[PDB]
Amino acid sequence: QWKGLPVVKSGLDVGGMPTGTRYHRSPAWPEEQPGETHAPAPFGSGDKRYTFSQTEMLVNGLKPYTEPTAGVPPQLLSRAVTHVRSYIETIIGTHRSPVLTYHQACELLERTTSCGPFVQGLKGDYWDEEQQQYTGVLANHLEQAWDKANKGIAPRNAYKLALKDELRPIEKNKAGKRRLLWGCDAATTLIATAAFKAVATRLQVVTPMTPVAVGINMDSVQMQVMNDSLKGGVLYCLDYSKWDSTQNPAVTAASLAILERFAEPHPIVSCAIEALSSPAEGYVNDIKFVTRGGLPSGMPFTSVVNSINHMIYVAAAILQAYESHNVPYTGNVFQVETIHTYGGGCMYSVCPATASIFHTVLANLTSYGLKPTAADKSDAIKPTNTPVFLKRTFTQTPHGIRALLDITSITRQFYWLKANRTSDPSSPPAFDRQARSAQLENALAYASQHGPVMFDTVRQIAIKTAQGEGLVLVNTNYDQALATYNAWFIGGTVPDPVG
Amino acid sequence: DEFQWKGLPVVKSGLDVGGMPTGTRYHRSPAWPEEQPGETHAPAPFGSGDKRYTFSQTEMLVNGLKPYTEPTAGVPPQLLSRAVTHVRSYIETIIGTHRSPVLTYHQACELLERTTSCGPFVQGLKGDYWDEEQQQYTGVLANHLEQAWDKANKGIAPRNAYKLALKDELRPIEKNKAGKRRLLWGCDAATTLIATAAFKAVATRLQVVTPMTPVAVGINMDSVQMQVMNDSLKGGVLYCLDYSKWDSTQNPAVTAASLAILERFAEPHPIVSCAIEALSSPAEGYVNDIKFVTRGGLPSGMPFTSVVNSINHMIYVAAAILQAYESHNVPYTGNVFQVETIHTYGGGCMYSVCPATASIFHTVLANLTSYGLKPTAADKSDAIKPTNTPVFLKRTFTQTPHGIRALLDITSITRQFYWLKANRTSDPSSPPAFDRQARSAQLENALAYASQHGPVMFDTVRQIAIKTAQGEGLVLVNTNYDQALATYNAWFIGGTVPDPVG
Repeated sequence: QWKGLPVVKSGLDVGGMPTGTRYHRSPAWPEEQPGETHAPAPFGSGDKRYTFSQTEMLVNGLKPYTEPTAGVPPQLLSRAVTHVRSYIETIIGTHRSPVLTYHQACELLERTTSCGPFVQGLKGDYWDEEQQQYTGVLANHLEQAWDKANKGIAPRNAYKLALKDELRPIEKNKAGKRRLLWGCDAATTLIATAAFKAVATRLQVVTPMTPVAVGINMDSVQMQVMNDSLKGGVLYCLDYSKWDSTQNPAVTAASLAILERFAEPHPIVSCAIEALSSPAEGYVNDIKFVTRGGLPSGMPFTSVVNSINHMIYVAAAILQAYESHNVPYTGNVFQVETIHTYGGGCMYSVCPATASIFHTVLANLTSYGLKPTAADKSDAIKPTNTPVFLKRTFTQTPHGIRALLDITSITRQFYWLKANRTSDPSSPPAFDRQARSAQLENALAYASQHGPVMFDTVRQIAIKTAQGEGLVLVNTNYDQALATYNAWFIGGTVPDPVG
Repeated sequence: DEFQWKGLPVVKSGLDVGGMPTGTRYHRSPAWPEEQPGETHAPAPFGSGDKRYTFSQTEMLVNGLKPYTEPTAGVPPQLLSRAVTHVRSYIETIIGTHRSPVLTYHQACELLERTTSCGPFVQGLKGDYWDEEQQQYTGVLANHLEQAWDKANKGIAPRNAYKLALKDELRPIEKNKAGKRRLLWGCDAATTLIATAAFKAVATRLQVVTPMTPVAVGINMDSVQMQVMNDSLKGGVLYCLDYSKWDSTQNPAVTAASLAILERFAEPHPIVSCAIEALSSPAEGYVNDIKFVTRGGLPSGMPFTSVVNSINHMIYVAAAILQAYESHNVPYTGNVFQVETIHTYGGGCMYSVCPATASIFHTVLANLTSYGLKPTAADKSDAIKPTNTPVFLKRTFTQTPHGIRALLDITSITRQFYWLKANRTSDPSSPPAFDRQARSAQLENALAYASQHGPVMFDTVRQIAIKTAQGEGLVLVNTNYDQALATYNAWFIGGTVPDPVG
């Protein structure tokens, strides 16, 4: 059952996973529309849809984390790291950011999201609003971990395990796949937050100048800069498979070491590294699962850390194809090549030199343990002229270049609502009519950018939904959709010189 | 009707407007009675009052107006039209083909500058006709505006008219001797409104997408937008220029073209036709009983001056680059701004050109100069060679421990400590009736700027700031290096809209 997995008695009992899904078929769309390719992930017992045990998916999801991936040989890994290090040195400076205050890290914790495996409930449950600080059990828990970290004792890299309840593509549901959610211990998140938050900030402020695109505003001149940067290279757009489960511990350890060089030395930094770089321990019920490979989605700064991992990987891959054709590589990989990454989602715009051997770059990449494909699950990965990133398709429009949100991602928001957990996606959903309205006004503003043929498809669907759900929409008017989108845009720029 | 006046072609305006503002607002800081090592500037000559200089008020209004009589050689029509097509089609690719709808009367009115002169046919600032919450305007002004709006909606365009004055600022001493003050053209509010209704939507489209178009107007030099500019220079040979006397070397035919380019990106409508009609017309500047018509140039103070100016600059550099190529018998197939990298803020610019273009760049300059322009050589020492040190809008792009920054010119910084604005007066010497609150803000900022240069040379500005704070009886929190740094950082991180709002 749990046997043949690095499983052990945790000495606690954390409780089972939630049953059901928060997803309801809409009141206006009781029956599966043709073209719908997504449906809630499999939720165990109670969907007459498939016969899966929840705990089955868990263990299945967990198999990758059960042993390590090949990684990158330590000598090559080290060269790669100097490319990743020197490059970002040059855009965020050699400055070392001072660590955060206990109160400072605290108010940055996401209040809507679990305290992890040592304290039940969400973080928000223990926040005193009048005092503007955490209180009670959770407070005690943080204080002590904070205390031990100042003494150079690291916190435990522990997670409350669960499955993401979300919309997934149908084939993947049929297959019995579902994604893992690693709810990290509030203490560890705090320690990590205090250490790297200033570094992460600098990287985000500068996006997309650094291959670490986290927090990129896809609906601003930020996107235009990104698009612009692909000019005069061979474009490859990728979306690796199961990225997080394919990460190598020694690479994550390198990334953390890089993040570390931009933070000023402090016990808190040391424990942040010690913690996030040792094996993950996911709890469920009375047992824990100690990972032997992989990065848990839901570790602090997983997106930032993932992207630096990605830089490392791709730099190593390029440095290795040049070596086995006995050509030297002249300068910085991120100067010569142009890279944009967000976790396993990326765009590589490489120089003719590189592009010519791009075949062994992939061979090197897969050999490390990664699975590259082919955004547009395009079954075979080629150069392209159509940039695709974070489910957007860069497109010229009457307003200039826009990142078009994948139409399925848009339309699906009309057929399903996120609401109250239940075993019956066909039951009446309890929902906030005010908020649903806004949600769909957003969707329309987004569809507007697709041009009036595909917008009409959406308006049609929208009008019908608005009726069925008893909502009045505005952006159901095409001129309306455009202007709201545009205000978002203008929007994501700060004008006249500030000082 | 048309008589002379110390060399000036001028004509009775009918209406009186009265003379322009008496005196200067600049006093020399009580902590700095004696001139300081490397002080370059001082307040503009202002005549009536000024015991320093023996120029009159109406003397140097002539020295400012002098150029605008002699029209400039300009760009020959055939080159012009071609250069236009390069400019137009390039800004199409980064702002799209869409046509922006004209502003409604109230949006138009809302953006009219409230601190500012009323034009030459209406009295007082625009504020002396506005009441907070009643939505609109009142008085003679509301009438003036309302007519122009209907006359303009029926194709009858307003008048390209201005109330001439004299920009009171600190200018180089060498220039202040040569009788020079810079002119200020206060614009008839009615005209400033019609243009607004026509173009604000386009100007915004350009600004919001900065610096991806060589129209830098609006750029936040203290944000990532600067870092982008900096990257866009890598790979070219870099020339930095700030052109001498830009506004008065502008060519009516160039200006006209720019405006049609602007028009291309607005939906066609009487309001638009009108603004173009007015703005390409010769400008005339009323000062009391007389007025002066321009036979060439640009009034510094026409609505959208910087935007239009910068589109002008695109045309000039494109035409001159494309001319150079012709005279070397080398084909030039691409669009100018995809091949070369340009940034312009009216007069000041940075050219990052490809090697081929660099090798014939002398002759580029020769072309520009031949259209009646006067290029220098931004960094005070000219020629006028390729640099590695980007300079633009008083900023030198420099690697720092916090990544690249546009460092404010130090002499631009330390100067703020030696002088202060306040009350109109005949002296820059006498004790001022100034506002400690505003002054304190200004210096704190100056410090926040100086901190980007690093500790050694920041400390010299601290030195200055201490001594300044004593003579002036102030307290300056950014006298601490970390505070200045913190307040800079505040600005800079606050210049980038993150966790995907949309």
